[PDB]
Amino acid sequence: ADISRAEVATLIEEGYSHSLLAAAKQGSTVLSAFQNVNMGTKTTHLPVLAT
Amino acid sequence: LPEADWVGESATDPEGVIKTSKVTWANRTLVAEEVAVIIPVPEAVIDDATVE
Repeated sequence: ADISRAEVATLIEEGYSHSLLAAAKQGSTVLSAFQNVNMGTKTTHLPVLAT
Repeated sequence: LPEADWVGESATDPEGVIKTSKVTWANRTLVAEEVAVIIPVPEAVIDDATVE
C-alpha cells in the first residue's frame, strides 16, 4: 500500500492565473475610414446633381 | 549523449519508473612522423658561387 496524489485530496490546491485573460477590442472600420456626420434628428436630406 | 524521459507518478505502473541512460567518450591520437630531404653539392661549387 501507498499514498497516491488522489489519497491527499484537497491538501493539494489548484492555482489561478489571469495571464491569458485579455482581449484587445477592435473599433468599426467605417467610423475611421469616412466622415462621421453628427445628426440631431432621424432624417437628413442631401440634394445631389442628377442630370 | 544520454536520454531523458517523461515519468508518470504511479507506484505500480511501468511508466512510473525513471529510466537509466549513459554518457560515453572515445580517444583521438596525435602521432608524430618524420619528413626530410638531403641536398648534396660539390664544395668547390660552394666556394665559387657569388651567393651564400
